[PDB]
Amino acid sequence: GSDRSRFLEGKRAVEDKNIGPLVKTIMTRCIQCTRCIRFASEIAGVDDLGTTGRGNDMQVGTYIEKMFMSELSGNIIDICPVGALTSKPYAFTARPWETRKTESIDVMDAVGSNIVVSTRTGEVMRILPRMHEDINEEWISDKTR
Amino acid sequence: LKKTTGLVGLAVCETPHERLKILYTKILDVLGHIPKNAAYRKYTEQITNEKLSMVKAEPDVKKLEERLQGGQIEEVILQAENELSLARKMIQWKPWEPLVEEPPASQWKWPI
Amino acid sequence: TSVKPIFSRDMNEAKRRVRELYRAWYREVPNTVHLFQLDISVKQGRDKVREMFKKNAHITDPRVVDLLVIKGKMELEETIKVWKQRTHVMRFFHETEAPRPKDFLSKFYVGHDP
Amino acid sequence: LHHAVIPHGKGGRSSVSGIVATVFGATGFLGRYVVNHLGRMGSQVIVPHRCEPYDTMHLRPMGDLGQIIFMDWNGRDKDSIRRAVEHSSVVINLVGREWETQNFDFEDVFVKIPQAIAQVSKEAGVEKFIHISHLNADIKSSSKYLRSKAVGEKEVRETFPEATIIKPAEIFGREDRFLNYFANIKTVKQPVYIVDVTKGIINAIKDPDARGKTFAFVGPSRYLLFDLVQYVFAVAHRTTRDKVERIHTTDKILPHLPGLEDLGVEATPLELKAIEVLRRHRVQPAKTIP
Amino acid sequence: TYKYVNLREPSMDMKSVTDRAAQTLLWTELIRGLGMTLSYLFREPATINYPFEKGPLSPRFRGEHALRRYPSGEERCIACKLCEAVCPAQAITIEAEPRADGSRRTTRYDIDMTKCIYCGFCQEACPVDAIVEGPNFEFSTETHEELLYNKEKLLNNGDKWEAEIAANIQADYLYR
Amino acid sequence: HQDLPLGLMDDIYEFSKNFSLRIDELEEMLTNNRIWRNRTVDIGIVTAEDALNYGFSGVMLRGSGIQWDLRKTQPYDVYDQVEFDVPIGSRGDCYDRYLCRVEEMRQSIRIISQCLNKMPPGEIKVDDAKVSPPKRAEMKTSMESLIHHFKLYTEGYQVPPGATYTAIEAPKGEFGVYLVSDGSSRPYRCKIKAPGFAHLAGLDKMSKGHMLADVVAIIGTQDIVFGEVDR
Amino acid sequence: RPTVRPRNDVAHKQLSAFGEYVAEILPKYVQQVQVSCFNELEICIHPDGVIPVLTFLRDHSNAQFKSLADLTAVDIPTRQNRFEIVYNLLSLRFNSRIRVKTYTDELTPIESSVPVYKAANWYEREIWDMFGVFFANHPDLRRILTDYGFEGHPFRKDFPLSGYVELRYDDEVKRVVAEPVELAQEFRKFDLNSPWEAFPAYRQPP
Amino acid sequence: QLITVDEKLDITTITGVPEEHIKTRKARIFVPARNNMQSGVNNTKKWKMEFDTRERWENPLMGWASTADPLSNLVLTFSTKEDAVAFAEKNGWSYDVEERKVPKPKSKSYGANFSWNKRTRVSTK
Amino acid sequence: ASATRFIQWLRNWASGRDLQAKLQLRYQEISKRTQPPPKLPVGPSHKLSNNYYCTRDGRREAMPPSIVMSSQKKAVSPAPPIKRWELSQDEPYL
Amino acid sequence: GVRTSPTGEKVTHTGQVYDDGDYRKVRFVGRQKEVNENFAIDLIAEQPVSQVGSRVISCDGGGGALGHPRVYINLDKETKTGTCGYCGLQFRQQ
Ligand SMILES: CCCCCCCCCCCCCCCCCC(=O)OC[C@H](COP(=O)(O)OCCN)OC(=O)CCCCCCCCCCCCCCCCC
Ligand SMILES: NC(=O)C1=CN([C@@H]2O[C@H](COP(=O)(O)OP(=O)(O)OC[C@H]3O[C@@H](n4cnc5c(N)ncnc54)[C@H](OP(=O)(O)O)[C@@H]3O)[C@@H](O)[C@H]2O)C=CC1
Ligand code: SF4
Ligand code: SF4
Ligand code: SF4
Ligand code: SF4
Ligand SMILES: [K+]
Ligand SMILES: [Zn+2]
Repeated sequence: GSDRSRFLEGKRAVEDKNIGPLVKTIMTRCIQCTRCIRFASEIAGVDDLGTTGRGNDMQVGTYIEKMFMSELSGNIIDICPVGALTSKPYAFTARPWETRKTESIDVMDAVGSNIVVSTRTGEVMRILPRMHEDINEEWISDKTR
Repeated sequence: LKKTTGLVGLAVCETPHERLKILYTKILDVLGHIPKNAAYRKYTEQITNEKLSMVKAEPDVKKLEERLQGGQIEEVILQAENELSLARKMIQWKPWEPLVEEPPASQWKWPI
Repeated sequence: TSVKPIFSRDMNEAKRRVRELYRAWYREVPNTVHLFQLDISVKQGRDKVREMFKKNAHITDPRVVDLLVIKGKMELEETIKVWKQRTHVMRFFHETEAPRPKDFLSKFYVGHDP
Repeated sequence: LHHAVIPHGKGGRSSVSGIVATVFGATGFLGRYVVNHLGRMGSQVIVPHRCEPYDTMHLRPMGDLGQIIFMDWNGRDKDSIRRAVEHSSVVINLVGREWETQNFDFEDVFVKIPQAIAQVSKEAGVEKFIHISHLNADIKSSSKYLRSKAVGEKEVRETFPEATIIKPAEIFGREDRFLNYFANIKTVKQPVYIVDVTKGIINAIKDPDARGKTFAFVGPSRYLLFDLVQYVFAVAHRTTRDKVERIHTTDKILPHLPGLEDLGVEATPLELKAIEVLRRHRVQPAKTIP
Repeated sequence: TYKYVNLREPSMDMKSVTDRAAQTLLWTELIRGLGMTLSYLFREPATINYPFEKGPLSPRFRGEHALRRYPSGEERCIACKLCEAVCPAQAITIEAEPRADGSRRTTRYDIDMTKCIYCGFCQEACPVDAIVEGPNFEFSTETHEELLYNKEKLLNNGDKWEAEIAANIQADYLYR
Repeated sequence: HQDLPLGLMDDIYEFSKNFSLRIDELEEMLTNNRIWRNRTVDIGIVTAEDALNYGFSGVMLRGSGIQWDLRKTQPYDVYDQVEFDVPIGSRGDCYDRYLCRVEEMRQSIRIISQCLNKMPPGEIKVDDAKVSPPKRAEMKTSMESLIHHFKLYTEGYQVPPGATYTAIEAPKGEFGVYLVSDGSSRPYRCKIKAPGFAHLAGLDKMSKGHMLADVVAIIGTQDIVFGEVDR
Repeated sequence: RPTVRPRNDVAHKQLSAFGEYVAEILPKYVQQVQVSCFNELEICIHPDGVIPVLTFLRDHSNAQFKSLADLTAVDIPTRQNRFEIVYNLLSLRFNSRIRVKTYTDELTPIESSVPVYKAANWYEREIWDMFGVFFANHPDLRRILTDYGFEGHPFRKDFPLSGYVELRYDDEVKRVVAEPVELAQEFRKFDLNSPWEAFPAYRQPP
Repeated sequence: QLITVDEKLDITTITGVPEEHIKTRKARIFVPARNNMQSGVNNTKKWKMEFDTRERWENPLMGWASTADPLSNLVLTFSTKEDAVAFAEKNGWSYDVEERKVPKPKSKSYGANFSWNKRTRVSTK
Repeated sequence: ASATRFIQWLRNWASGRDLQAKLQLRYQEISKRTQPPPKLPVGPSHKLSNNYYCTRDGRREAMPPSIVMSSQKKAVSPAPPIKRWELSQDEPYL
Repeated sequence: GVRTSPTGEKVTHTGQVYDDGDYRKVRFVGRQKEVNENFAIDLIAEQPVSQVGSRVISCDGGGGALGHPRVYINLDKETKTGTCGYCGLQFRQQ
């Protein structure tokens, strides 16, 4: 990108959508990439996410008040390129540069999903998927996460 | 004649034309013991003969110093001695031989 | 397997330099103990010299042996010229170190380290 | 165990030993070695002092940041004793003088103060109490020092039944009043090294068996007082009535009590360390009594 | 372009030689040196009467740290950890969680003032002017532990020094 | 980092106007003092050729007549736009090096005078926000500015891979860094070239044939600070 | 363009020609010659050529690199020869600089350059002290920056930042003692590298 | 004058490392997994060597994280696993090597979003 | 600035200088410690058009070193000989 | 919001307080526990909600460049206020 701005107007602001206790939404950060919509439809097999409205006012969400509770739901945090979808449990606790990454294995089921345990100063901070094509690809279940 | 070269430890030379002729002649003599094709011989003979020609064409020391572009005439004499000493060492080293050994494959690769 | 030597061209040559270093250290200990007013005996000092040589007794590379001798001669020079002080000489003996547990159970009780 | 006192680390300066010790009499000869060994392994040390803070400075480098905490106290003020011990897991009493003063006599220092500390510590719920008495303590001694030690030892045992009582012989070391005493000048003495006594106290805190027991800390060898004093002079290449009476008391043999060996400590000969103590005052070793 | 600092031939005429002889025997240059120290004796000294007088400082002076508030009293710090990331000495330690009202706020904010190099990089990095180096420089202590600041200490410094800190920031923010 | 506060250049002018008188007073104490000259004249003589081979720089070269100053021969920033003379010694001893240093202070005042008069307007850090952070006002209004501020203060700017040896005429002599970049935002290697390092290595050579008190003068004439020597 | 450093083609051309000049004269030792985009000439040589190459550059009339600016080492663990020896030379006659680089490992000596530059004496001691590179025929090789009896060569990439031991004063033995390092606050490792490529011009082949 | 040295390269005795941090450490040689939070792959190019994690504990004074492991922050980079293995062997560290994981090539088709008769047809855009 | 006339004469004579013209103590000649606010200028890249970053990207113009030889006619010097320095006409000799 | 535990130790705005059996509170004997008395969570709750006549409002925290980065806040939801993510000020639409 460029190193400066020439935008001189006010910015759009969007209202937030509650979709459950795992995924916090700050939809003003959404860049309308539709990754979450495609993931929910194709990988999770849940068609509850979409876009409503048109043009600059197009909004990602559920239209109605609905919780997106899927055993694979937490993966939309990973794939959302921006801070629009974030882990509610992880909220505010750490910054990525200070975390130590420990590559390990999930034991919440028998799939053996490959994971990264993020730690800081001797404390486990969060769990992330570790890519393994023959096991979990780049996803983990909510229980693992 | 000048009272000082301006450089501590570098004495004024009374007879610099004769001193330079002796040294440049000695240099070409040592170079004859180097193989004909060696680049050191070809380049050193070339620059030595250029310098020797100026010394044979300029009786005035101040005007010769301007032609040689090497500082005080005493500095030029010192450089002539460094070359002669270098030339003798080159005979023992024989740098014109082929590369002694190739480096490992990624020896000079940066970044890694 | 063709390398540039440091000093010794083979292990027999190197072992000669090792033994000469040991003799130099052996004779220096009485002067070290006196000069630095050490509270260890000369026997303790020579035992330490023997201990330090014997932890390297397994090396078979003459270049590695050479470097241990080069370093061993540097340490001797530091001691003989009194560049070291008392604290440096006494560091070989680890007097303030509480004994570290060796057997499995003792390690198991105190922490997680092997 | 409360989570803050679970041991962590490798036993070093920044480690957590799990010990929270109040050390009374920490500004004296024995205290510095005891505080040092506690601080070496990352213990929390509370140092109640009567002296000037200037006189406590040598203790400051002995612990990592925050591990040595200083307080004021009076031997006669039980509230100042309560503040010092209320948060501790072990209390160590090293209070003593080798002479009497206008304000404190042997009864105050060896009976009343130890009794006050033991009682306040018991009320405060301290788990471990370590009291230093004397090997030659005896109500029948010509020394009033040793008479008071016997009374105090009895009073501490009654007050805090689980106290660990340590009875050392004369202690030799750099700051002792033993080898230094002779060097500044019929009876058998068995002197014990300062560092061995410290190691004995430290192991007494860790050992769960040490609770409720009385120990005798003696060196490995017995000597004639004459042999000893001549040996001190040879190595060095050269007071009150009560003090002389203690030097002239033969060191009791007490086989029924456990010793340094029972706490994992190997006694150190006087011949190895005499040089260390006496080099500053500046050889055939003194014959022993088998 | 160059100049010679010491390339001169003394004049060897009799008047010049006698001038040098007079200087040698009558010590004239040494007497001239005494004139210079004498002239200073009668000069007003440059000493100021500390602590009744103070050395001049500017609004940019980098002194003791402090955490600041908004006019409402809300903390400015939002636990972005940019200060902690930029700190050349790793003197800052931060922990954070959602506050009971959901706000993004720190639960630990320590500055080891004996690791700190008083470089001011933290106050440059802060996006909300939360951490500053204040104007105080008279805070020496009798113990090491007193110089290991936690969040409480730093907030109190902010409440203690805000009147001056706000005025200094006003004087210099147009340069930032 | 920041622009000059308003009023600063006036105060530098006021300072510079009087400084050379302070130099004159220092010269009145030392320059012609026979005792000072007895402590420095013909002390620690180094030949021009020895100076170069032992790695000397700055006044340790110029005291011996060598005509070398990086601000003249390898200029950096705007040193090619100011006028000044390079003091040169003739005896290579402590006294001539002392005279070189005193004269360099005078030439610094001469440069400072030109800097004050020729100070241009404009910005003071490169107008490239992937290297230099944006102004705080921009950081608080523009999205690009905030992102770049955030990244410059956390990751830092990446430097293209490569190695450079860069040197300046520092007050103590040639000061340089051999800086190696592996492409990332942290330097891979940073070797610091401190002029005092080579100068102190020459103390044994320079002290030959002198007395114990002359060692004090010779260490002083090299201008040794151990922060740069030991690093 | 105000924010971009201007190029200097003249210097780049001059240094490239001199690089070829040095390579033609000493083919026995020269392995690589390169000139940076900011015009610094680097000569990469077999380690056997240290004395002849440096001597040539010092004494040759078209070189006259009389001043050794710096001599240092770089540790690159992924190379079989992990140590890169770097000589930075300055020629006052031609107002130019050159860099000569060679390599070695933990057990292979390099020849001392003290005969060519007296300045090299302490630089080689520092390299020995900080990297463990042994210099043959050095007049007085020994540590220079580290403490007496210090074990290890701290500037190696696998030497820990805080080392293995630390010092304190112990009252029981009445001296400073050394013990294994324990840190009240561990140094906090940061992972700062962006996962996005910054400089396509330096991309390595796959 | 070269000499012949057939022995394995072993520098443990001249590196200055204390014994406990050679024999009891386990080096891990691996290519770091992509950070799942980002799509950039530039931090998965090189081989990394790191050591086994050891105890961290809370400092009693401040609660900071304390350590006694001198290798806690030691990370080495290598062009190839072979270079990393070579480095580990000469230093005497026991090590584990994990094969590089590369994403398998995928078959992408934008046209498949609108399939006449297959389940790849998307219900929204 | 408050020395009596006799003292000023004494110290001027002893130093051989007119010290009152160049006092080493500062008075009212220095700048006020409160200044009007600045209004700093912006750099050349502060433009709304004809300002694409790829036209002013210094880092991306950096190239790897040019390799003139890898182990994979007249003589030259590294640069022209340095020209002799001229004596200062300001003050050639101290 | 300073309150004291049963032991009498002040609880900080982060909720910290040594529990009954914690030896670590011995550090406060003869000294004091540094607690800041101005709990930000309480003080920001004192500020009134600001009524605005628009769906979207911006906040910079006041003082222009002396505040925080300017953010725009959506006020569509009628069951809650719009809260600034930086300073905690609240807004509601008429
Ligand atoms: C008619 C016929 C009559 C016959 C008689 C005629 C005789 C009169 C003419 C001769 C006069 C002789 C002068 C006597 C003073 C001694 C002179 C002297 O010795 O000075 C020379 C001495 C060394 O000088 P230097 O330059 O270093 O080297 C020369 C040696 N190769 O340099 C020195 O001594 C330097 C001084 C060192 C001390 C410095 C510290 C104090 C200096 C300031 C003191 C101020 C004066 C003190 C007055 C005291 C009053 C009680
Ligand atoms: N050292 C030996 O040879 C032997 C010692 N012991 C016992 O070991 C313990 C300590 O030995 P040592 O260290 O030599 O004793 P010291 O005399 O060396 O130090 C004793 C400590 O007691 C403190 N103290 C003394 N009187 C009072 C008082 N009235 N109120 C408060 N504090 C007081 C002193 O504090 P201040 O510095 O304020 O005076 C000092 O810290 C004593 O109980 C002693 O009887 C037993 C056998 C032998
Ligand atoms: S993945 Fe994130 S940025 Fe993309 S549409 Fe969903 S919420 Fe918006
Ligand atoms: S970190 Fe990324 S998603 Fe979050 S505000 Fe900045 S640019 Fe937007
Ligand atoms: S002043 Fe510098 S060293 Fe100190 S806390 Fe701020 S950034 Fe860190
Ligand atoms: S003080 Fe500023 S930079 Fe540091 S965490 Fe708080 S808001 Fe971020
Ligand atoms: K996300
Ligand atoms: Zn706001």
